[PDB]
Amino acid sequence: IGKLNMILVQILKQEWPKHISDIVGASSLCQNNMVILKLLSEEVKDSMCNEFSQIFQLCQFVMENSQNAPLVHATLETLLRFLNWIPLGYIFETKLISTLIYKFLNVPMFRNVSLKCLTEIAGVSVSQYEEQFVTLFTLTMMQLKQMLPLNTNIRLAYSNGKDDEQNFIQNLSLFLCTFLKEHDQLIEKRLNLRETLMEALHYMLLVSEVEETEIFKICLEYWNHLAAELYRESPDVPPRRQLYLPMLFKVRLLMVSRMAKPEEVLVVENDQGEVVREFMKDTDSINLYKNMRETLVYLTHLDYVDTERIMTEKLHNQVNGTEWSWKNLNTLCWAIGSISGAMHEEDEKRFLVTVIKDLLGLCEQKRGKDNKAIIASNIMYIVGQYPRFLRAHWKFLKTVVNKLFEFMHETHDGVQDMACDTFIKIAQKCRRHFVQVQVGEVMPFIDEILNNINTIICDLQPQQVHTFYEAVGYMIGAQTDQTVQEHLIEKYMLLPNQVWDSIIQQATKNVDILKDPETVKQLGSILKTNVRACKAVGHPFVIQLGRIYLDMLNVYKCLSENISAAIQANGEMVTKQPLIRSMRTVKRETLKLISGWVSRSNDPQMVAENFVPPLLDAVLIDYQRNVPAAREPEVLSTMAIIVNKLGGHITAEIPQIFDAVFECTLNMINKDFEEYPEHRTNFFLLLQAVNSHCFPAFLAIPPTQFKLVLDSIIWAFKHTMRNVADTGLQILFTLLQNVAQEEAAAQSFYQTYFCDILQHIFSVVTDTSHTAGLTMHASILAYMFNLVEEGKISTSLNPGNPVNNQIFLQEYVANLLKSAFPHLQDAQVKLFVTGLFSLNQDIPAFKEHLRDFLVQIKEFAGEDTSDLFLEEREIALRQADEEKHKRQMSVPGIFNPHEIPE
Repeated sequence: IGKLNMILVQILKQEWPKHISDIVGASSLCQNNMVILKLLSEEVKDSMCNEFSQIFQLCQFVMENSQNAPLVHATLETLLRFLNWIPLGYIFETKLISTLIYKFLNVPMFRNVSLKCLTEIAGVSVSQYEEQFVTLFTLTMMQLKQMLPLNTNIRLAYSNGKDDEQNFIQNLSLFLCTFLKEHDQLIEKRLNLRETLMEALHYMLLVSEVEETEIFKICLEYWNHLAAELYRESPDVPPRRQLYLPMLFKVRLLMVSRMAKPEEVLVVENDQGEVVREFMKDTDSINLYKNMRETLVYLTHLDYVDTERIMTEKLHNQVNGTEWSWKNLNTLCWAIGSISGAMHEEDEKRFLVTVIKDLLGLCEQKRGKDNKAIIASNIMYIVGQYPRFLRAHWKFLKTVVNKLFEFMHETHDGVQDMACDTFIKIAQKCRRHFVQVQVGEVMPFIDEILNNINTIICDLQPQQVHTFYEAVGYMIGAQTDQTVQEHLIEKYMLLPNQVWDSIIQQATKNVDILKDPETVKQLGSILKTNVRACKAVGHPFVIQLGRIYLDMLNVYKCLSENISAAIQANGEMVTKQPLIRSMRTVKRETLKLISGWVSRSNDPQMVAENFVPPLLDAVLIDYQRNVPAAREPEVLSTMAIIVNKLGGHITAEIPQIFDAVFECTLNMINKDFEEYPEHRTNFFLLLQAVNSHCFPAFLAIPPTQFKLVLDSIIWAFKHTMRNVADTGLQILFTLLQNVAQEEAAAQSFYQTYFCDILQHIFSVVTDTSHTAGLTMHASILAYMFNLVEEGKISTSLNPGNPVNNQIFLQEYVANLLKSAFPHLQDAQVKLFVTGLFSLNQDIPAFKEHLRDFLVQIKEFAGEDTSDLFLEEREIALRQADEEKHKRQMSVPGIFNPHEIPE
């Protein structure tokens, strides 16, 4: 009856660790006891682990003397669960390995469970018990060779085998992988065990051929581990490498054959037999590609010549049609592109010359349209990942760019997108080579591209047009000479400028044209193109922005008027219409363009003098008057960026910005979280920017608005979600630091808000709802305690009567703690508060003392304290990730050339 099992599980859930005794009474209920132990193991450091000796003894006794196969099986799983907790002496001394490796591992009924148990034992890493580990692997290999001989075709067996056989293959792969990852070096030192190690490697190779993804992942883990270990030994032949040389070439050949699809490839063959664009993706694919690239890079570093020979031979076979196939070409080209940094430059020159020549020759050979789509994708993937080769050879750069322009006219879904992406990759990495007169050219290549820009882009859709314009913009940013850079920019934005001028000329005589959907779409596209061009070029783009500034804001105002009129005359439902969304998109792109240029600018005086006033006039009032659904969140982000950049030059306009934007947005955020997420983020970014750079503004706004600001900050760090709470802590700490630098303002602020902030912070801390930010709470509390202790406050906090601030604040904190935790005794709280004050000058000690207090309170309350140490665990994880990243950065080729800073 499962009801009894569920009742037992519930009883175990009732803090069993705090309070195996049942199985001590074990005597056909033995299988029931085993199932109960399995459930307990699922429910579950050193939780009286010595008591697990009872479980092991029962398991041994049942295993040795019981003939009931189901009972033995259930005991086998029960033992499998507890091998990680039973003391190592029992497993490594009580004849455990021998009994199941002999009696059960050969029996088909227990083969899977027995192998799984052996896998768990092999995973235990211990300095001693070396002889036991050696016996385990030497004995297991011989036993499994009898049933699964090395000559068996594991690929076919798994393909046609039943579930049991597939499970056995998976278990064998896991066992070999884990043991070798843990104890391979022990076997290598035994001279007589060379053949057994060779047989294990052979087994790993054969299993790798299995098509199923999980088995290949298991094998790839071990291959990556081995490749990493060999490479780190020595980036004569070293000892360990000399032992693995015969098998390395087979592993390399297998790895090249089965390479996974990179993310940069947007066109993939569909299993129906046709080539279609990529429309499905899985997080597992990225991890698989990362692991395969890492392993292949390590193997390439171990031997350049073999890798080059293998790839050249495969490519040559592809060219002559001996083994022509889409899958083979795809895998080979992905492998070639995935080692883009491993080889030295000198050898990379030859390899890439041959590869590019062969691929270009092959492109003109095949005739099918689908064939050119597959071939073209590989061509534009290889070249995209080898900017170093292109920068050195002008002819190949010219040829590849021309070929990309040719592919831009292909009438296929993914080829055009890949061509634009690869053009961005090439231009962004080879800037200076386009704006210079090369050896064999009469004028810079940028001039050729610009003069024929109309013909190149005729077949591209708007997104691809924007991508191409960004790519070309990256090329103009490298023209150092401003006198020529301005001419390049003027010729660069000629077509969008013509369309914009035509639209504005039409509007000037009949404003109704702005309501035509086609005109709105055209304006949106032009604004998107300008945004991308500004993102690429950078500061020198001001010439275009200054050209289209006033007209852009006039269009913004007209669109705002039209949308407001529509919403007013037909309600808030109209915001869902297509035309209204297009108009809002136009407004959004205007704001994004302004924000981008301002963030890239470096002349605050000119920006404040020329650009800010019209923007404020056009934007501020419209945001205030619009209904909550029609308010654009990008206004807050733009204002935050302008405040961050201009700093003191805009502090005089902060009162206007808050009067128009502040209170309206606050009422929109606090009522309910999910209503307006983006508005919240932008609003807090703007508030943080103002607090950091233009603090004196807070003294200019009326005191009621400052009260609202403080209420918003308080609501920020009392929120449930973490990130908004962290932002609130940061803003509050910065505000406390800033206010202390002004004499009268400091006294007024302390007298008005000092106690409330302490009360709120203590309420947050005691409730233990934001343990992630305990460090910030400690920092703020220490800061305020230092302020009071040093006498920086010249007026009594208590308004009833003058009194020393120290005594009053200590009593106040004691009262706060007593109310939060009524069971506390007076002396305990008094001592805690007395000790806390003395540590206000040492933030780590303050934090540790506060955490100790909370820990003891929780332990008395009987609540888990794990969450109270979240910061340390997060720091440990971050440090581990940083160390892993640092280690990889030292190995060329693991990171794409587009990921390494340059």
